[PDB]
Amino acid sequence: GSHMLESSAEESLAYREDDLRGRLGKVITAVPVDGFGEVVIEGIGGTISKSAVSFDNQQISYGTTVLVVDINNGVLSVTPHEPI
Repeated sequence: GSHMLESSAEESLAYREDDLRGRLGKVITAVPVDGFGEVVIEGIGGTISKSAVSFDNQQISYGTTVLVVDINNGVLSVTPHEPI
């Protein structure tokens, strides 16, 4: 039954990642209007980078602040909120 316990741990990690949907992030590899890049949550001293896609069909260069508006397994969906 160990494979079901491993599946339960992976589904729990997917739920921990879906909790990040309520937070801002920061793009470090460009995300064009129909493409893929990379992001980190704004807690940069205690968080991990993930792949990212442009939820609002926007071009999202390096070094901008984004809202993680939807989430899939290691593939976050983001848009440039750029808050104050």
